[PDB]
Amino acid sequence: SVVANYDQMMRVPIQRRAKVMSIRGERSYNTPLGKVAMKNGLSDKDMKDVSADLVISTVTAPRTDPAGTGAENSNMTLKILNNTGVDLLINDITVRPTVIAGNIKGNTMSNTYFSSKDIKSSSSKITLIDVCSKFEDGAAFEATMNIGFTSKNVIDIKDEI
Amino acid sequence: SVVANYDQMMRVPIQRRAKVMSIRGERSYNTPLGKVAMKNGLSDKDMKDVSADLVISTVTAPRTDPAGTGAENSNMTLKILNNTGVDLLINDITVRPTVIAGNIKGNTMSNTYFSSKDIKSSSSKITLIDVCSKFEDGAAFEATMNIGFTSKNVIDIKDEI
Amino acid sequence: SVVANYDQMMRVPIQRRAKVMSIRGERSYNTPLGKVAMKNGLSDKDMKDVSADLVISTVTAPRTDPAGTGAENSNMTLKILNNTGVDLLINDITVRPTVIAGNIKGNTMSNTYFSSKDIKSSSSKITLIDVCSKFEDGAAFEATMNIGFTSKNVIDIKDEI
Repeated sequence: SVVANYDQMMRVPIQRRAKVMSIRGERSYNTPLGKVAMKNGLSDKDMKDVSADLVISTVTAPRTDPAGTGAENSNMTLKILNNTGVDLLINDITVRPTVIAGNIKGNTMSNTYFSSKDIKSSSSKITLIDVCSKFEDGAAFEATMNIGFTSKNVIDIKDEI
Repeated sequence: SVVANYDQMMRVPIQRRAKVMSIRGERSYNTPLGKVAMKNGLSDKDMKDVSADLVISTVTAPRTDPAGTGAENSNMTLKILNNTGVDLLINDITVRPTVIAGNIKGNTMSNTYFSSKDIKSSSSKITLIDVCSKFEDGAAFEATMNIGFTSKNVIDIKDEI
Repeated sequence: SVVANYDQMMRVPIQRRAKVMSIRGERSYNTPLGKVAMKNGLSDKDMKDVSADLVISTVTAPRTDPAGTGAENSNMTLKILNNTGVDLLINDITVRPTVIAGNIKGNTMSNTYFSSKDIKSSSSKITLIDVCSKFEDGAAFEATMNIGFTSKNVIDIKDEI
């Protein structure tokens, strides 16, 4: 009996402003589990109108902020609408520098926390994922948030008789 | 000809105390490759009695300590009993902050080394994996050790004639 | 309908010298997608002679250097010849400490940027991947560059009638 599953990494362009990290700009592309779209601060109604199988957005006001955080930290609350027809789980998140116009941005160390919640493949449920990252100081900067997605719909092949 | 394999990320709750990192508490849950159980400092006999397909524990006294380490470093020796019936390999380890009771813990930068050993799916062999991490200072703290597991039992599908 | 893909992590032994990171020594082994070989500064002709399905090398003079980098940064330009017959994409890169002869090396924090380019499974095309990492200071050191590879040849199984 053998097992296999699906994994997918997505680069989310972000901006850090003091305590808040947000998605900058808007991205729309296709992938094995369908069309993906991302854009900051969308409503639980707008997300539903977006023409895509997976829409990632955020809570404009990520109010939620862990106790013990300092000026070097920053938060974000991801909003996910999954209509891919596959259960999704985030297995990893990393904030990395970016290179734009031959210029390095987000040239800083980083570590990140993120809640583990199954991202149900429903059509009316918006799943929220809290993300809290630590950086070198409190300066603003642009960077990329790499989100590793894994599917829970595991393939199991057996050799029966 | 196409190939596919299985990957799985597990969050191990840990505690850092000077030079030693240990698993705090005990976790037991089910996953595609079976029931998983984890608990600090178990004997090579106790692990064998544990009712689970994959038991992760540690060497209470992780004696082994790389030369060149300072007060900011910490070690751990993972003990793994794999009865999942699948060859396993750790492809990644990261120490991240945790959020407990709305409180951030392990709010520190981190980098980790870990040995690459195939984790044989035997029933009497306990595989050991050395882990050495670097942190900002020598202060104690709680955090999460994210271990990425990959299977070596790769699925290969060909279209023969 | 379920989906599954293939992922593979490779440890590349590296050396950091000021602004340049290079592969130290030479590695040759077999893996699900074929034999892999790696060695620093190979020509676009030598790589082609190497007896392997996947050859990773570098641009001896990684000239390309992002603006905004300091003494703590370092660059590398990976050269990849993919003859595995599978489209490859790098989903992750991390620089970690190494342990040699019971000695920790590269005991430093780190963050890395890397371009996202599909690595076509052609036979005459050498794909280049820019990598820029940030470290604690400008000191030289040895370490390991963990490159996570994912395949684009996704397996899709449906239950038709």
